[PDB]
Amino acid sequence: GDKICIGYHANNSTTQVDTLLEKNVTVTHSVELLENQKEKRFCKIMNKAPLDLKDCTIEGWILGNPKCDLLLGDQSWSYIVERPNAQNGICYPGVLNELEELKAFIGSGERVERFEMFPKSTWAGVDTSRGVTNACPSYTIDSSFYRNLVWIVKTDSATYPVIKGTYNNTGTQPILYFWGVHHPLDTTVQDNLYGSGDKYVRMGTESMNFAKSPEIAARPAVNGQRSRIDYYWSVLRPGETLNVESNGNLIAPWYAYKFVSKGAVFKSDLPIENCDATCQTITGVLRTNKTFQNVSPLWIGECPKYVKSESLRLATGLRNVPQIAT
Amino acid sequence: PGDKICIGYHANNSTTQVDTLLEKNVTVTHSVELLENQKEKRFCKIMNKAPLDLKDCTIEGWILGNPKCDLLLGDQSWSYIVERPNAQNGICYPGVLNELEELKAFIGSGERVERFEMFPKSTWAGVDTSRGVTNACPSYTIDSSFYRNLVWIVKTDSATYPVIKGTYNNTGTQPILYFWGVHHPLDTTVQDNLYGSGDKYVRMGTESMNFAKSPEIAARPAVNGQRSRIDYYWSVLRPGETLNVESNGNLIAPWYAYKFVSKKGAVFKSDLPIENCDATCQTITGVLRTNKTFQNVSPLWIGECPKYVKSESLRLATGLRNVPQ
Amino acid sequence: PGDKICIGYHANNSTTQVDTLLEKNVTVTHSVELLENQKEKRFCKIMNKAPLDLKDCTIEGWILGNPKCDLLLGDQSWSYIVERPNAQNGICYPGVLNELEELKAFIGSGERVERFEMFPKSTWAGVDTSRGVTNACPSYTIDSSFYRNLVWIVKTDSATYPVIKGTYNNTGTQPILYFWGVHHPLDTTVQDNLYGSGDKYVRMGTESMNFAKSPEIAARPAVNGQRSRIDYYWSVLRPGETLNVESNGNLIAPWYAYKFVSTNKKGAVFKSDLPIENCDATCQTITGVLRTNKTFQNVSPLWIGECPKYVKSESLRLATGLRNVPQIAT
Amino acid sequence: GIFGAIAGFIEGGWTGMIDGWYGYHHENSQGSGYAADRESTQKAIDGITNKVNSIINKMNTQFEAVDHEFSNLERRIGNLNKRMEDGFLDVWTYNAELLVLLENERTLDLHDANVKNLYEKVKSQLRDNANDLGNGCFEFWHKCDNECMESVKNGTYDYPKYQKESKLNRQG
Amino acid sequence: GIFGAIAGFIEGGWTGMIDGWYGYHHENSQGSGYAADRESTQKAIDGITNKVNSIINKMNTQFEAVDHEFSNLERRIGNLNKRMEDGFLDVWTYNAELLVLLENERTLDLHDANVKNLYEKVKSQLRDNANDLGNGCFEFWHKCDNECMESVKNGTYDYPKYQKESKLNRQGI
Amino acid sequence: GIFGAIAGFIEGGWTGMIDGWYGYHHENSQGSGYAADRESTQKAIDGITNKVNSIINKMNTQFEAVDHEFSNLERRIGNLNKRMEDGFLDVWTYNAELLVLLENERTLDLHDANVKNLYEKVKSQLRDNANDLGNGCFEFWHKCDNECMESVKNGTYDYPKYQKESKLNRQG
Ligand SMILES: *[C@@H]1O[C@H](CO)[C@@H](O)[C@H](O)[C@H]1NC(C)=O
Ligand SMILES: *[C@@H]1O[C@H](CO)[C@@H](O)[C@H](O)[C@H]1NC(C)=O
Ligand SMILES: *[C@@H]1O[C@H](CO)[C@@H](O)[C@H](O)[C@H]1NC(C)=O
Ligand SMILES: *[C@@H]1O[C@H](CO)[C@@H](O)[C@H](O)[C@H]1NC(C)=O
Ligand SMILES: *[C@@H]1O[C@H](CO)[C@@H](O)[C@H](O)[C@H]1NC(C)=O
Ligand SMILES: *[C@@H]1O[C@H](CO)[C@@H](O)[C@H](O)[C@H]1NC(C)=O
Repeated sequence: GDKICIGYHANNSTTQVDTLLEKNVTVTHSVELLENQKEKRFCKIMNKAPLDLKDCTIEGWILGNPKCDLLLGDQSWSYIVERPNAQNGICYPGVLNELEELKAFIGSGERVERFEMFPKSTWAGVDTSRGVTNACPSYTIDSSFYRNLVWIVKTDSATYPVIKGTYNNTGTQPILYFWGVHHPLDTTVQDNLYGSGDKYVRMGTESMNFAKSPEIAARPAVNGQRSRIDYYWSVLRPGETLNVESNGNLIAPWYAYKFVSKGAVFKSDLPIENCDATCQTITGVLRTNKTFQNVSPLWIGECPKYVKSESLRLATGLRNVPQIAT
Repeated sequence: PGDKICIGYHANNSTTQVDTLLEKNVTVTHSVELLENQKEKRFCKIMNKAPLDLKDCTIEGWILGNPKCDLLLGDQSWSYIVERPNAQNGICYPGVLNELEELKAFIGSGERVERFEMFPKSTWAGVDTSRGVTNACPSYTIDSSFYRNLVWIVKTDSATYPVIKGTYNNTGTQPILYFWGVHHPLDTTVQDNLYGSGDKYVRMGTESMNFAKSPEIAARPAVNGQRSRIDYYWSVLRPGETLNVESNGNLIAPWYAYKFVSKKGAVFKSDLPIENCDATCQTITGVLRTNKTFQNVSPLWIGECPKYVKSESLRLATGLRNVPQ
Repeated sequence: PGDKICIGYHANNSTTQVDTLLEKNVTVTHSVELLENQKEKRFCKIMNKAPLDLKDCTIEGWILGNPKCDLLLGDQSWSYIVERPNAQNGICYPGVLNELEELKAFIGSGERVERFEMFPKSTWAGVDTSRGVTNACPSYTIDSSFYRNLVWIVKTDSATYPVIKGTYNNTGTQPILYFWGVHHPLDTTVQDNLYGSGDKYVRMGTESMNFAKSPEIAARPAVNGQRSRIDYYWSVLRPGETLNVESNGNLIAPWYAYKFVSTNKKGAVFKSDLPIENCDATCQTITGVLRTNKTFQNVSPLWIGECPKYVKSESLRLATGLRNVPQIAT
Repeated sequence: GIFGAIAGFIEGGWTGMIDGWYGYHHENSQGSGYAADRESTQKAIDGITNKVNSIINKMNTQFEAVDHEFSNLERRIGNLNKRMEDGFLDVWTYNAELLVLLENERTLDLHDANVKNLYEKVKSQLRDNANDLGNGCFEFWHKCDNECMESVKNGTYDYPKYQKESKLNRQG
Repeated sequence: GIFGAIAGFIEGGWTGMIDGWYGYHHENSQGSGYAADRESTQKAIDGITNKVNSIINKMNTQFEAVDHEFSNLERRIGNLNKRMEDGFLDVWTYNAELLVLLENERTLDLHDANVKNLYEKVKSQLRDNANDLGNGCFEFWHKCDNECMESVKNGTYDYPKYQKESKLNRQGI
Repeated sequence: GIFGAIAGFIEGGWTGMIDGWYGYHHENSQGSGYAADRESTQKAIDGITNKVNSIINKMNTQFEAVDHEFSNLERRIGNLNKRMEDGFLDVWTYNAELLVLLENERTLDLHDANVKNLYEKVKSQLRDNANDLGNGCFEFWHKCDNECMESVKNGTYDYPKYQKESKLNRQG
């Protein structure tokens, strides 16, 4: 007799999903929600190139190490790429104070504008020309210094007089600047370089105060130096003013950055290439419509949520039970 | 023609909808909204206890005893603090209040302060205590005053500035929040005129705390007519602890401090009115008076409040799909 | 009568209940409890490795070498550290051990320390290394002693405290955890007596580290009969680095220090007065051992080893069976 | 509907049935009307109420943001705090919004299930003394008094009592 | 299957029915065929699509990890950042994985119910005019037209019209 | 129950049916007994077991609190730590507690469904060769011996074989 039957769809699909009740259930249609695939390169984000620090670290770039001259000047970045093996950083041994906080502030940025904050003329009756060192060669000159600092020394006759400088931040933009205090190994170097007696470096703005004096002792040789430098950084707010006063040991600010302020610093070996990305992770570009990714937690741009998940496949179709054909 | 009994389900004039994973905008007979999106734009009492209105003063202005912040002077009890955003009177003599954010954090966690005289001016011997005023810290009635909680000590009209000393033994049950400072003149002229000649120090100590500062003389940009600075300091003298103060000059001495008594503290930076009004959940942007279990007004509150979420609605179906005729 | 076949379900004597979104106290035939709430109120070995019991000493008293702590004196290997809440022997000469939370955290990281003489007393020339004891720091056998890991250098009869210098060089593979100090006298008098006259300094440095400090002389509230204080300091001399010590006076010198083995395992410090026994554990919370197969636990959030997830719940019982509707007998 | 009754084989609801969720409509010589099944309606109210209160109860913890201040040398922990707070905000927002979508879908299926089981409860009483039409309705093969109807609703309907009368008309 | 139809009392799917999820197979003197039920199929599609979109939308928030460095005196905050980031990662990994297991279970159930409800929709119309073979199939006790098959499918089936033919057939047997 | 079988149209469980979750109770001239339906109970055991293991597996990461100390100038980060740790504690407590309430409701429903599907299965085999007594019980209109019973349980019942006998008895 005549038959009417009620039934459901089947197909050749072998794709499976898991269930709380059951695992490896083959279903007619399904959607994978997670992306496990990436291009292993750095690309432009918002059609803006990343900044490759190359053989320089952040310290090396921003303090102006002489072997980092390729970096010198204005820079605009979607993000910063710091090569892990970069060997040009702090050439003259010492500590860059609040280094992590500086690295975070530079990361918050998108642009820097390099300008001469204190011309060498500012400091009077002291020697501008001399401050150089074998610990900081460029690729051409065996003895050089940071581009953004001046190692001031007493003039050929004694004595090192009080030196003063001021800068007023007329501008819209915050200024990021650096300075140092020289700690000689010896009373001999101290006296040679600077006139006698107690020495100080003092600096101030409306919100900030700084005072330090040299600590004289020999430290283990680093790049041929038993002496040290204490490096410091600060941000001069728009409408703020900076006063610098010293009688000895000042490694002066010379050049500074007008700073324009989410950003990332990626420490990676991956190549920057002539490509665009909308999602960039530390291990590579994601070019996907997926909801979830298992590539990396660290990224820039619009990226899917990171999870440890291998797959996240949602059944949309029903259980696939196609007819066996022999 | 035959008699009938039918099975069926309720329907009503409802137009209130819910979303499910399978369908949006399903009209449903009965429902319950779980999220609260309304607030009273004001501050009220919490636990029948009023908030502290700092008015025209900041927290610094209030606890250092800025002369223009005299309305608050003496004891305070509060369910929470309200700092007006444009408050003008804080640190009047330029300089840095060290560990500021950590002080702001400690205060917030208190219920009450009792102001008392920790070191009477007689404590310091050989020096002038009557002259330490400045045109940077006026009151409303004189142009040159100073913080009520500190004494700016100076050279008696004849040299020198002697070693001064004082101690306070905290015999009570309550921690003492107190302040001091170190003056940093713009000159050796101001330095010599105000203090002795020679190397000055300010040394303070307790059973668990050590402090030592010396003057750092230089000229800083003018703020409130001052190119000198003060470095201000705070600390907390625990019950049973003694404070030894010893200095050579440049000490801005503690004068009045606070017996301090400490739940959840709150410093709201807002400009809303404190009205004559009671509440159970106070939010930085308003009172929530509600039984709902979620709210979208603010993540910052004091009291028993609903949990904050970014949602706009959280309506559970309780009835069924509405399909009326 | 007529022949019956009935469709139905299991029931049993089970009185165990579960909750659901729709209903509470539903009795079911079968269920699993997923939360653990039993512990052994003691401390056991973690990876077959005994914890360090500091006993009457604190962490400070331990690694500075409080003379009442010589029971802990040698090399130590541990799976975690137990510090008794009312340990009396720590810093006996009053003063601050600077960056202490970060030291307590670094010590927690370690699994083992080898004590060794880092700076022989001979290192310091023209100064007395034999007079630095106080009655603030007795051993259990002498009323005046000092930390076994620091030398309180005092001057000789000659009015001068000479510049003293010391080098140590880490040619080994392990970081060295080492301590030193600066002495602050209540007196310019005591200052003069113990050291030279004139400006005094303590400066120390490595390839990655600088330190300079001078005395801050003042009378402070008496603690252990001392109104004077000491600033203790600690640091970690990385493998391949070199420590240079220069001083004018007021130096409490490194003497013994520790080669420090860091640890792959998560490391802990338990402030607790629970006992320690020759037992073995796989999961150790601060309030007890867990010995369980369960997925959840309510004993503690603080643990070392492999523990269930901590939750506030009293119980997490999943129904595996169905509603239990057993027949009523009378 | 997922149990197929609500907006399914019973195409619409009853604005007329005012006092219950789940119901009977009858027609006979005496008249016609609506009457709630109090027992299943109440059992559903109990269940839904308990669900609503379980949800409220489990959501009765709060994450507290603190407007602590951070200095110009504290960008890192300042930002740590921000990412942390927004992190928990994002988790609780997800928990609530998803829970509401899920639960709404399921609660509607509960109502559907209840209607369907009421229908089946009647069907299995009436058996062949009545005809199951398409639509949750049963057309009696006999005369069904208001007692008859009340007894169908009570679960005390007497099938033999009408068995012969209905066999006749079912044949006739 | 929880509603018992899919891979249940109806043992298998139809590769032949390519235009829908749920459907009818018919045989008549005129012919035989597979035809999907448009309404139930489309409703299922709208619902499942909505489910996927809702899940996607609820999940399009991101927790962002940071590149921040920590000094040798910052072990505790560094570790705090690490435990915080790992913690959010574990929460989200759990949320997605569990939500996928749960929803896959419920989705398969929804398909099973829709199949079951079509089968019942047919069984109530046919009554004793047809005999239930297994596997969700009905054998008419009467000749059933194409027009008649359409009537069963679109809910218009006329039981009285075929009642005499059907009864005569059912018990001639 | 939501499917209406458990504590529904079948009022009670059987303590006698020791070997399974779902099953049959039979009575005939040869004897009376309880037998579990093996295939359905085993599939339910598999499903419930996978559920328990899935939940256990998903729940197999732990947040770790830590024993770090904070100085008295460290109130903000100490509190940050505390809110962070408590925040995760509240989120995991919520996940576990909510998950257990929801899964407990669903697992009871699944058992209810298996019982209703078992009953529906037998009901469809039997057709009108049997009479529905209440409570999930069929009374045969014909003699059903043990092979006949087994036949029903298996899915192999022969309706034509007994149809004349059951029809004649139905007439009587
Ligand atoms: C619907 O019902 C509520 C209560 O019956 C009534 O308040 C409201 O006015 C009604 N809606 C309309 C049509 O205005
Ligand atoms: C402080 O006072 C208490 C009693 O009031 C006394 O026992 C203690 O010695 C005092 N502390 C000091 C060091 O002055
Ligand atoms: C559950 O019910 C029992 C009584 O049946 C009662 O004692 C208990 O408080 C209830 N509690 C919980 C944990 O739901
Ligand atoms: C420390 O020891 C190594 C190994 O001999 C030596 O190379 C290095 O020079 C020493 N450090 C210094 C700077 O002397
Ligand atoms: C139940 O139905 C009977 C008629 O069969 C009626 O007389 C009786 O009052 C009803 N019981 C209830 C509780 O309504
Ligand atoms: C539904 O079925 C009836 C019988 O086949 C038919 O006449 C009618 O046109 C159908 N609906 C349409 C127009 O598709």
